[PDB]
Formats: sequence, C-alpha cells, structure tokens
Amino acid sequence: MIQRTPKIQVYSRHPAENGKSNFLNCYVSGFHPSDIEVDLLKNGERIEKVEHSDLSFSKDWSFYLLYYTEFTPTEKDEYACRVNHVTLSQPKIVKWDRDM
Amino acid sequence: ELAGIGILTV
Amino acid sequence: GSHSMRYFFTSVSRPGRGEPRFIAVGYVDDTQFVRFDSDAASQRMEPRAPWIEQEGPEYWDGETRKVKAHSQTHRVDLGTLRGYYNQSEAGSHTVQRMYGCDVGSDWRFLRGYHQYAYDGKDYIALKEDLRSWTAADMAAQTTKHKWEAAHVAEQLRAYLEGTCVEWLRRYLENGKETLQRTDAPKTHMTHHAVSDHEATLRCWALSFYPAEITLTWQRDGEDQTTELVETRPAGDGTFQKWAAVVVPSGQEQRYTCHVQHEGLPKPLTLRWE
Ligand SMILES: [Zn+2]
Repeated sequence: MIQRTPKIQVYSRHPAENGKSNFLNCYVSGFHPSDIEVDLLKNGERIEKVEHSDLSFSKDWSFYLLYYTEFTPTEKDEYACRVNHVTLSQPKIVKWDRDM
Repeated sequence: ELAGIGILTV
Repeated sequence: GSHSMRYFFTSVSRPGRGEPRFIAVGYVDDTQFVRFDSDAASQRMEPRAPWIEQEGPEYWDGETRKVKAHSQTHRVDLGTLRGYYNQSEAGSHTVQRMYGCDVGSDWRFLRGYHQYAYDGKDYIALKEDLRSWTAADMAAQTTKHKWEAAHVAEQLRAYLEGTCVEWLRRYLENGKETLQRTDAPKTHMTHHAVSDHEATLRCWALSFYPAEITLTWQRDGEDQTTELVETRPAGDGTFQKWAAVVVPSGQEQRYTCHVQHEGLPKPLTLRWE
C-alpha cells in the first residue's frame, strides 16, 4: 500500500475581472488512492453545478482531477475548494487567492 | 486505438 | 516535435459495494480524446476531442468492445492480486495500467511502453526492448512467468511498434489544428512584500501548450533554490504554471526568471522592471 496526500490549487481559467464570466478551477493532483471528495464553495456554501475531468494519473501513478465551474467573480464573493481524502486528518479548505 | 492483443490477466 | 499516444486505465475494487470501478482515458500528447467510465450511462467508449468524432461506428464499436474486454481482465486481476498478496476482502485496492508509444519529429516509432501497478506501486512493466519484463517483487514473478509462457511481450510489441504508431499518425493528421500546434506562454511577474525586509517575486506562464515547460530563477546569472507549483490545466486546452522566489527588498534587480517552452522562438528572460 501507498498513500499520497493531494496537492490542491484553486484558480481561474482566465485572469479574473469582476463582472466577467470565467471558470473557477480546483486542481487536485499527486494523490493515492483515488477516492477523494472535492467541492467548490461560494461564501461557504457548496456549488452544485461543478464538472470534473476523467480520472487519470501521472508517471508516478499518482492521480489528478480537475473540478471546475462557470462563474462571474465579484468583489464580495469568496470562493474555496474543499477536499477530503484518507490522508487528511480533517478536510482541507483552500481559498481562491485572487492576489498572486 | 486500443490494443486488441497482449492484454491478458495477471 | 515528438508526439505520444497513451492509454491510462484505473480499476478500483469496492468491497461490499459490488463491481469495481473502471475508468479508461486516451491521450495524444497532452490532449484527451476518448474515455470510458463503468459508472457512466452509455457503457461505451466516448469521444472527448472534436477530431475523433469523425471516426465511424466501426471505430466506436471496436473501441467499446476492446475497452470492455480490458475492463473484464482488470476485474479478474483484482481478485487474483488479492490472492497473490493474501489480502483481506475488507479493503479497496487499485490496479493501474498504462501503455502507448512515442514517435519522433519524423513521426517514426521512438519507444513503446506497457506498465502495470498495484496499489500505487510498480507491479510489472515491459522493458524498453519490448521483449522482457521487470517484475517488482516475488508475487509479480508469478505474472512474469505466466506472461512469458503466453508470449504476451511479442503481442504488445507488435501493437506498440505497429498499430499504436499508425493510429497516432492518423490522429495527428485528423486533429492537426489542435494537436500539431504550440501556444507560447503569456508571461508576467508579480511582486508582493512578505515583510518590511522581504518580497515575493512570482514568475507566471499562462495559456501554453503543450504542458512541458521550464521556469527557472537566477540570481546574478546563477540558478536558485524558490517555490514551483505543478503545471496545471486551465480547462480550455492550455496550461498554467508559476515559480516564485523570496528576495531581500531592494535586491529585486539581482533576479531574473527564465522560461523555456517549445512554443518560444528562444527562452524568455523576465525581470521586475
Ligand atoms: Zn497583487
């Protein structure tokens, strides 16, 4: 057995401009086994209309998945990705950092 | 296209 | 440049929850073009790229028949492996298989591969000569002997050096517009203070394709070790990546970020200015 904890990145598809439609992404990679819970949150509430890529894996057999949702950023809306995996003592919530 | 040969149980 | 075609298969047992999950995906370079998911509605191989949609019903019927056969083999494998390792029926286990071929700039066969993993670790793989196997441990030696007796390698070799390459060329031609393209990265830098004495310089590469790229930070012409994130998909067929370094405020000019990508005439040098 091997267990690898997920690396998680939260970002937009195109540079973010308030008032302009875009896509919010939560990319989870480097994990094993494949069972993983991923939810995108808007002001702390789960977003239902989220799509995800077909499970695939890297050269070291670790898995990666992209979860994404269409959204229009605003100044007040806070977004985050919630991930749970067997390697985490508790779910990890990663906020979308718009200032990098 | 997928392999049609060489895929056998371990 | 060079090109590759790869098929990735993942099978996961679901103790007390019935049949194992089976997911198969096909890629040409960094572009996915087909998928099959045991939990999806169609129960068929499905297209995921516009250029593969033109293939006819014979192609889809054939691919669906073969992916189901792959599924069936992996279903048996899960039970066999649990047996080889005398593992309980309580836990979920994972089998992963990857195979495919690479061709050079002239689109001629370069290398082939067929690798198999159990629970995230190498289990057995075909060697680069495509005529012998590397078994990870004692249990895998049993499969190695079985596959040698059955001449599995010569069969995979025929596929990897022939069929695999022939179809990769066909796909490259049919999807020329999107597969034989390079999108140079759009680059920039950001600068943010970490404290009154330090600042983070982040070098960004966006909207590039293919995924392969190298971002390096140099201080007065010498490589630095810096934070790098894994290259990530934008969701529109391109990729993104950034690299950052923490520098003493006032010394920003001692740093340069270098970007290399096949879509770039020559490597780029960025500086905070
Ligand atoms: Zn800023």
